[PDB]
Amino acid sequence: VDLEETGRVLSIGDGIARVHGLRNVQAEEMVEFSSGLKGMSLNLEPDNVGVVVFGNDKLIKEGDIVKRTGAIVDVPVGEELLGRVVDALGNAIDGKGPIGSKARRRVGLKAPGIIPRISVREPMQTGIKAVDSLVPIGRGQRELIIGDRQTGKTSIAIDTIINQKRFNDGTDEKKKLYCIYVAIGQKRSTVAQLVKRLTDADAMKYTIVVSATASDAAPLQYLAPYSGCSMGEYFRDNGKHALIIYDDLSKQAVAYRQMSLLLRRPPGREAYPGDVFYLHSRLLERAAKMNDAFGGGSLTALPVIETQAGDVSAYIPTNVISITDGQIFLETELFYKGIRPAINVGLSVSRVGSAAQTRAMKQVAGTMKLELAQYREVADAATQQLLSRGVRLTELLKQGQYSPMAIEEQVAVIYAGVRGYLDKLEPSKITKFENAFLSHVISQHQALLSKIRTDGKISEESDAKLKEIVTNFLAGF
Amino acid sequence: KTGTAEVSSILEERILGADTSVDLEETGRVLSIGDGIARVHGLRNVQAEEMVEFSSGLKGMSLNLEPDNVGVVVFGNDKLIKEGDIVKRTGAIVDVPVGEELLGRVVDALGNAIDGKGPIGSKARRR
Amino acid sequence: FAKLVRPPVQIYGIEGRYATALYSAASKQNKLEQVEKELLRVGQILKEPKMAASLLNPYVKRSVKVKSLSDMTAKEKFSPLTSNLINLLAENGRLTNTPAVISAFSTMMSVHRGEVPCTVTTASALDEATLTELKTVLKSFLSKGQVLKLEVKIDPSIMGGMIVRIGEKYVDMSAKTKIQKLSRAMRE
Amino acid sequence: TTGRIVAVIGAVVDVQFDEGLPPILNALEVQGRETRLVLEVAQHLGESTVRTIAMDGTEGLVRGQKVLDSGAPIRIPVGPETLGRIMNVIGEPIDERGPIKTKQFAAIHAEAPEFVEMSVEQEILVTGIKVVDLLAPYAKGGKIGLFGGAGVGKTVLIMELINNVAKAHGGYSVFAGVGERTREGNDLYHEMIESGVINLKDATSKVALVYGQMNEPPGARARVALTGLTVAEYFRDQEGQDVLLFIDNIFRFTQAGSEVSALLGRIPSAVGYQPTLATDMGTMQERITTTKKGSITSVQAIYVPADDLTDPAPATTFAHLDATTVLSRAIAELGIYPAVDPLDSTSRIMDPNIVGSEHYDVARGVQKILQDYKSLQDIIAILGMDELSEEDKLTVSRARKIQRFLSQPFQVAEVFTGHLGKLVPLKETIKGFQQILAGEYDHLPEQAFYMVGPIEEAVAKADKLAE
Amino acid sequence: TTGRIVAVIGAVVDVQFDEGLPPILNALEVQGRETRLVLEVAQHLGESTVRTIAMDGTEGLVRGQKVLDSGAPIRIPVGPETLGRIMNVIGEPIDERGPIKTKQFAAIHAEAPEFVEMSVEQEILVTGIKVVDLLAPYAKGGKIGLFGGAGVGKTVLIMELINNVAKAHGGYSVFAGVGERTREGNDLYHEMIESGVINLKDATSKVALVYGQMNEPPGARARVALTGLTVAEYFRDQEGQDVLLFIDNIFRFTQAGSEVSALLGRIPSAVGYQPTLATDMGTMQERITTTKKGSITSVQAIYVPADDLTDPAPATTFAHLDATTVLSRAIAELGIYPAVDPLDSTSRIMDPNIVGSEHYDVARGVQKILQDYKSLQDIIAILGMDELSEEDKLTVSRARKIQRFLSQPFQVAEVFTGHLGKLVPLKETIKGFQQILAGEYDHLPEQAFYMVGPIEEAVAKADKLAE
Ligand SMILES: Nc1ncnc2c1ncn2[C@@H]1O[C@H](COP(=O)(O)OP(=O)(O)OP(=O)(O)O)[C@@H](O)[C@H]1O
Ligand SMILES: Nc1ncnc2c1ncn2[C@@H]1O[C@H](COP(=O)(O)OP(=O)(O)O)[C@@H](O)[C@H]1O
Ligand SMILES: Nc1ncnc2c1ncn2[C@@H]1O[C@H](COP(=O)(O)OP(=O)(O)O)[C@@H](O)[C@H]1O
Ligand SMILES: [Mg+2]
Ligand SMILES: [Mg+2]
Repeated sequence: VDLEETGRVLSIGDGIARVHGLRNVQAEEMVEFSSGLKGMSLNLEPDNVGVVVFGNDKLIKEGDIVKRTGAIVDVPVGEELLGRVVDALGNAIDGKGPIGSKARRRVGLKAPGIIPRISVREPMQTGIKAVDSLVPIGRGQRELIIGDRQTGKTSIAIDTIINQKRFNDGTDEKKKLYCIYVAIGQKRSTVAQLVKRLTDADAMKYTIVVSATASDAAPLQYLAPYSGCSMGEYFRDNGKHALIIYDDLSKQAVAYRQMSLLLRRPPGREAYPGDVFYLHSRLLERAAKMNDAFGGGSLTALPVIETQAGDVSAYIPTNVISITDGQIFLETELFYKGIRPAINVGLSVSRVGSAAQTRAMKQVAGTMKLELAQYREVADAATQQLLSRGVRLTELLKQGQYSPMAIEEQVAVIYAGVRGYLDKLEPSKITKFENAFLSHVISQHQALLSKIRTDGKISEESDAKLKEIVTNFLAGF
Repeated sequence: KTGTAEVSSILEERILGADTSVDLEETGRVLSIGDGIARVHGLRNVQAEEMVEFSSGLKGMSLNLEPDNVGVVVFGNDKLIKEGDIVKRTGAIVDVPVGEELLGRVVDALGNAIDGKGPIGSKARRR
Repeated sequence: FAKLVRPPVQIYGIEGRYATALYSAASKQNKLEQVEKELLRVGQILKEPKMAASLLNPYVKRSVKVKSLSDMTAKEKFSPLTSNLINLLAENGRLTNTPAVISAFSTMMSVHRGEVPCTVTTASALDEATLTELKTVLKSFLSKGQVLKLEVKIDPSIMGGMIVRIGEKYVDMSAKTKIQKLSRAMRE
Repeated sequence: TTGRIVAVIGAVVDVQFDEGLPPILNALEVQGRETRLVLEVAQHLGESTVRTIAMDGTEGLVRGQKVLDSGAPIRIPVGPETLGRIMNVIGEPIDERGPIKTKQFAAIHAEAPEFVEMSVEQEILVTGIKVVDLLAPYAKGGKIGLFGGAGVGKTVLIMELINNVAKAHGGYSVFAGVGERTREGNDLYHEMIESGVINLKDATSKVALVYGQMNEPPGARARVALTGLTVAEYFRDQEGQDVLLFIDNIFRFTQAGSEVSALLGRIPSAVGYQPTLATDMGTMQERITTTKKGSITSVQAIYVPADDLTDPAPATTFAHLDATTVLSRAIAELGIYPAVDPLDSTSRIMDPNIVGSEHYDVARGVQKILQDYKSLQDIIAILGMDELSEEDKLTVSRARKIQRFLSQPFQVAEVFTGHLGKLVPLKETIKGFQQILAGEYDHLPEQAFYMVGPIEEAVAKADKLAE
Repeated sequence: TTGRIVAVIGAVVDVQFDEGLPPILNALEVQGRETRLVLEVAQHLGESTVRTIAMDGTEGLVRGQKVLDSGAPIRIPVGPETLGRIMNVIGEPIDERGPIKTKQFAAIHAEAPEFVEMSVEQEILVTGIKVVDLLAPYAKGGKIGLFGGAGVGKTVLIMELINNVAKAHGGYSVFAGVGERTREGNDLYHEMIESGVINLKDATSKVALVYGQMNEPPGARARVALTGLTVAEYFRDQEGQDVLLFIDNIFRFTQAGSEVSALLGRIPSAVGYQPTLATDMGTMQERITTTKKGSITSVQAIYVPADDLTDPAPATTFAHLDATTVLSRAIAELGIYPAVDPLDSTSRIMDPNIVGSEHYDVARGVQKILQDYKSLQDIIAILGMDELSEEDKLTVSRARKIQRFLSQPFQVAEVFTGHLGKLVPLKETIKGFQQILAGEYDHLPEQAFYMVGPIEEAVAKADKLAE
C-alpha cells in the first residue's frame, strides 16, 4: 500500500483519528476516509497524523484507509450556491441536486491587509427603525448582535435578509446585497422553518444557508463559519457586496472547546482554550470593505452572541466585543415588557456606520437620538415634555416581525414623531397611527417618498410637503 | 509509552526462560507497594473485586485489572508488604457473615468481632 | 525477585531497561560475547528493507510478527537468550526501538571490556607522532586495563590549542577559552 | 467475532479482537456471565484493542473472558407489544411478565431526520387541558420543559397527558425514566395500572415504560433516553402517528453522560461536565422532531442545579425547549388543579402568526388580567380591600373567576376530586376565556367556575348551586 | 545549515538538523513557500531537533520539507527611512510602497539596558485631559498604562493622546499595533496621512508604524511588540532623540504566548497561562526604559480579561508602569467619558515635590471626597439618600459634581457625539477643582458639569439650563 499518499487509521476515538502514513500530507490538508467522511490533518507528528473527522466518528474504524485529496481545506463558491442550503463542507442538504460550482476557495485564507481596505461609506439597510436610525450599519462593518435566549436576534438577521429584496430586485448592481446565513449548533427544525420563511418572502434567490445544526459533529460546527465566510469572500473579492450572519458565534466557541479538550489542551478561563480569541478574530477580520483598486466589494458581518443571564462582561462576549465594530444589545427585560425589537439603545453603539447613514435618515435620526438621550436621563414642565416625547418615540420604534421598511417610510414616520406632531396623541395609539400613516403615504403620496429616496435627503420642498401630509393626516385621524 | 511490568526484573526472568517455573495464574509477585496500593504481576485468573491474600498474612481487594498488572488495595498498613512478595488468590469475592448471631456484637467492616466477647456465630455468609 | 547483576554503565529508558535485562540474563550463564555478536547480526537482519517494511507496519498482527521473527531466529541458529529477547520485544511491540536496544547493549558491553571514550579537538589535524604521545599520556590518565577509544575531531571554531575529553574529565587548553578568560577578567 | 477482556477498570472494560474490530457504538456480549452483560464500544485504542463502557456490573470479570461481537449497536424490541411493558436499557423486560414478543428490532443509535424529512410549518398539540392549551400551548414535535416535580401533580399531569393524547389523537406514548428511583418506579407502575393507562389483562395499554435504574452503572443511565427514543421512533415512522415521550429526568441524562465521559478519561469542561455536553444533548434532542410521517413531542422533567439557571446543564437544555410548564406548590395549596403556574409558563409558539390572532389575544388578555390581579393583591394585603376602585374590584373578580376556570378535573383523578374528567377541546377553551374576559359572566359566583369543563358546565354549576 | 521539518503542530514546527544546530532565537527560512515563512527557534529538544514558532501561516508545510538556517535572529530595517512606512513582524513593508531602504539592520532580540544606564529624571507630561492631569499626572520619559476591559475607551483615549501629545512633539514616534483591529490600523494610517504626520511624497514623516493585527497567527502577534521596540530603540540610542512609543494592545503579546506555550509542551500556570508569563513580560518591558542615551515615553493600552484586574496578565503588568489609568465599565455606563476610575489610577510623580502643593492638595481633596462618596454608596443605594446627615448630603453633591466634571469631550469623539473637542490646561483644571471643592458652585445643577471644558464653560452651561 502506498504509504505516502495513503495511510491507515491507527486509532479512532473522541473524533480525532490518528493515522499512520500519509508521509506527503500537508498541514491543514483535507483527507478522505474510506467510509466516505472527510477530515483535516492538524498534527503532522513524526510517527502519525492527527486528523479531525468532519462527521460522525462511528463510521471510522481502526484499519480504515485514509487517502489524501491533495488540497487544503476548501469549499465550493460562486453564484451557483444562491438559493441552496449546504452543510459545512459545501455539500447540498436540501436535495435539490448537486451544487455544481466551478471555483473552490480555502476556508483558512487570510484576511485582507491594511492597504486594500477603505473606510465604510455605504449603508446596509436593515428595515428596522431602531437599527437604521439609532445604530446604523454600514457595508463592510462588523456589527455584533448580542442578547439572550429568545430576545429576537434571529429576527433582526432575517428582517435584514428579507429587506435586501428592494435592492436585489432592482437593476443597480451597486446596491444588490447577497446574504449568507450560517446556522451553528442550532436546532434543524429552526433552520428548516427559517428556510421556508425566506422562500415565502422570495428571499432565497440571493441567500445561501450553511447548516451546522446541533446534531452535527463538533468539527462541522467549528468549520461552518469559515465555509460561510469564504462563500462571502467570493462576492467580496469580485466587486459585489455580501452579508454573512454567523448565528451564533458562541455555539462555535463551545464546539471548539470540545475539540480542544478532547485533544487534551490546557483549559483556560471557563475551560475555553487560549485560541478562542484567535478563533473568532481570524473569522471576523475578513469582513472588510475593499477599495476601488481591489474591486470595491464588501462583506458585512453580523455575528450573533447569546449572553447568559444578561452577562455582557463574560469571556466570549468580551472577546467578540473587542473584535467587532459595534453592538446591538437586545435586552430581555424590554423584550418581555413589550418593546420589540428590544434594542437597548443606551448600550448599543455603532463604531463605523454613523458615517454611512443616509442623509435623509441622518438629519431626522440626529434629533431622535438627542431626544431619546434626554429622555433616558429623566426616567414639572420641561421634564413632563421630555417624558411625553420620549414615550412617543419609544412606542414609535416598536415594529412587527418579517415586515421591514424602506428607508423613506422610516424617514416619514420618524419625522412625524420627532417634530412633535404626536405630542398630543395618546401614547397608546402611536402604533395605530403609525400603521395607518404608513398605508396613507404608501398609497397616495408615492411621488414624495420616491423623490426623497432619489435625492437622498429631506430637501426644503420635501420637508414642506411632508409637513403638510403629516399635519393633514393627523387632523383626519 | 511504558508499562509498569516492563521493569528489568520481569524482562530478565522472561529472557532466560525462567517464567515457566512460576505459576502466573493463581499467584503473583508484587511489583510496587505504596500508600496502601500494591501493583502485582501475575494473577491472570483473578476476578475484579476478588480478594487476594499477601504472603505476610494481609488481605487485599483487586480493583484495577490492567493488561500488565493488577491493582490491589491492601486491608491494613502496607508496612508488611515489600516488592517481590507473593500474593495468592482466595477465589471468592468479598463476603461477610450474617445472622442473628451478630446482634449485640461490635464488628469491623469484615465481620470480625472487635469487642473481645469471643468468636462470632456466623452460620451464613453473604456477598 | 532474581537479583540481577547490574551493568557497568546504566542506560536509561525503554532501551535501557530491555538492555539491562539482556545484560543481566547473559552475565549469568556467561554468554556476553556471543550474545553481543548475535545482537550485531540482528542489527542487519531486521534492517533488510523487506523485513523493515514488514515490521514497521502496525497492521500486521503481533502474532504474524512473532511468527516471522521466530522463523528468522531459527533460520539463523541464535542463542536462546537473543531469540527470547527478540520475541519479548515483538510481543511488547517494541520493535521500532530495537536498534536503540542494540546500541544500548553495545555501549554497555564496551564499558564491560574496559573502554573509556575519548575526544580530542584542535583547529587543524595532527602529525602521527604527536598523536602517539597523546595516546601515551591519555593512557596515563586511564586506570589499569582500561583500553582507550580515541576520537580526533577537527574544530576550526577554536583558534588553536587543544581540547580533551576523557569520560567525564575535561581539559581545555584551547586558544579561544583563554582569549575569553583574559578578555573578561581584563574587562572587570 | 470473538475477543478477550484485557483490562477492567471500574465500569470500563478494554477488549481485544484478534480477527476484526467492531465499529464504535456497537454492543458486545460477555460470554460466561450469569446475567446478560453488554458493553458498548467507545474507542479504538489501537493494537486491535477497543475500550467499552459497561451497561452492568463488571465485578467478577476475568482478564481473558470471551466477548462476542453482536455486529450492530444495542438493538431493542420495538413494536405495539412494548406498550404496557417495562424494559431496561438493553431491552430485556424487567416486569417479569415474560418476553416482549415482537417481529421488529431497532438499534438505539440512530440519526436525526435529514433536512428534507422535516416539517416546515409549526403546529399545536391540543392536550385537552385549559391552562396548557391557552397560556403555553405545546408545539407538535417540540420539547416541553416541566418544572416543579415535588408533590405538585407531576405524575398525575403526566398520566393525564398520556390519556388525553391517546384519546384525542390516538397516539401512544413512551415514558423513559433516566436514572429512576426503584421505589418511585414501582409506585409509578402501580399508579399507571390503577388509572388505566396500562392494562395487564386485555392488551389495550397506551404507554411503554423504559426504566434506567438509579443503581445501574453510568453507562446505562446515559443510554435509556435513546432506548425511549427508539421505542417512540417506531411509532412515529412505522405507525405514522404523533407520539409523546416523557423523559424524567433530563438532568440525570446529563449527569450520566458526564460520568461516562470522566470514566473514559476526558478533561471536564466548564463546571466539570463532559467536553461533549452540547453534542451529547443535541444528538438526542434532535431526534424529537416532526418528520413528514409522524412526530414526537417530548416532555423533559428538568432539575436546575443550585437553583442556577445558567449552569451548563439547564443552560444547554433550555436551548432546545420549545415550551415550558411550571407546576407550583403555591397553587396546589389553593386547590387549583392542574397546579400549573399560569404566568411562569411559557411557549415559543404563543405567536399570532402560529396560534392565530384570536388565540393570541385571548392568551395575552388573560395574562394581563392575572398580572393585574397579582399587583392588586399587594394593595389588598396592605391598604385593605376597601381602597380599590370600581374598575379594579371588577378586575379582581374577573381574575378570580379566570383562576377558577383554569382549573380542570382530570379523567385519571376521579378518585381525588369526586367529579368526572373533562377533555376540553381548544375552541371551547378559547371561547370560555373570551367570554369571561368580555364580562358576560360577571353575575355568576366564583365557585361556579371551580373544577369544571367547558364554560357551559360553569353555567350549569351556577344554576345547580343557586337553585 | 539545512534541516528538515519533522513535526508541524499548529504554529509550532520541529526541525531536525543533522549538521550544526542553530542557536536559540535564531531564525530559519522554510524553503519552498510562495511567500517568506520565518521560523524563530525556541528550544533544543535533543537528538538534533529544535522546536520553533512560525511567524506566518503554517498550512502547506510537509513533513520532510527543507529549512535553511539564517545565522542571525529576525533582523529588521531600522533608520530614518522607516518613518511613514508600515512594517510587519519580519520587517517587510506592507504599505505597497517599495522596499524599506536602510543601510543598517537591528535584531529584535537585544538585551535590556544595564543598571548604570537608567535616568532618574521625572518631569510632568501635560495631556490636556482633566482626569489624567489632575489625579494620575503622566510623566515624560516614563511608562504609561491604560487598563480597561472591552469597549471602555482604550483606543479612543490613546488616539486622543496621539493627537495631543504627538502633535506638540518635535521628536519621532512609533505606533506598534499588536493584536488590534485591522480597520483601526487603516483609519490610523489615513488620519496620519491627512494630518500631515506622514508624507508619502517627502521625507518629513515623524511616525513609524508596525502592525501585527489580530488576523495573524500567534507567532506573529507574540513577536511584533519586539519589532516596535527595536524601531524605537534605534531612534533612542543611535539618533539620541526623544521617542513616543504607543502600543495597542499589549495584552495580545502575552495572550499570544499562552497560545504557543501550550504547544511547546509546558505545564500551564494559574489560568492556562504560560509558566513564563512574568519573565517574558519583564524582558519585553525593560527594553522600553528611558536610559541616559535618550528617552522613550511609552503609552500602552492593556486589556483586562472579563474585566478582571485580578488576572495574571494585568496584575503582572501593573509592576512595570509609572502611571496607570484604569478605565472602568461602570463609570462608562454612567456616561462619564473618559471612564478613568479616579481611585484606581495612580502615578509616581504625584508628589508635592514634583507637581506642587496646590496640585497635590487638590488631587488629594478630590480623591478624599470621592472615597467618602464610595463609602456612602452602599447605604445610599438601599436606605435612600434621605437617611444622611447634612455633611453627608454635601459630600454626595460635591462628589457627584466632581465625578461629572472629570468627564471631558475629546476631539477624536467629535464624530461620535457632535460635541467640540476640548483641551484643558493644567492651571484651569486645578482652579476648577479648587472652586468645586471649596463649594463655590453649590448652587449649580450637577448636570451643568457634564462634558465641559474649563469650569467657566460649566457656569455658562448652567446659565443656559435656566433658560
Ligand atoms: N419584532 C418582534 N415583534 C414581535 N415579536 C417578536 C419580534 N421579534 C421576535 N419576536 C418573538 O420572539 C420569539 C423569538 O424570536 P427569535 O427567534 O428572533 O429570538 P432568538 O434569540 O433568535 O431565539 P433563540 O435564542 O432561541 O434562537 C419569536 O417567537 C417571536 O414571536
Ligand atoms: N387533578 C387533581 N385532582 C386532585 N388531586 C390532585 C390532582 N393533581 C394532583 N393532585 C394531588 O397531588 C398529589 C401529588 O400527586 P403526584 O404528582 O402523583 O405525586 P408527585 O407530585 O410526587 O409525582 C396527590 O396526592 C394528589 O392528591
Ligand atoms: N471621549 C469619548 N466620548 C464619547 N464616547 C467615548 C469616548 N471615549 C470612549 N468612548 C466610548 O468608547 C467606545 C469605543 O471603545 P474603544 O476604546 O474603541 O474599545 P476598546 O476599549 O476595545 O479600545 C465608543 O463606542 C464610545 O461610546
Ligand atoms: Mg435564533
Ligand atoms: Mg481598541
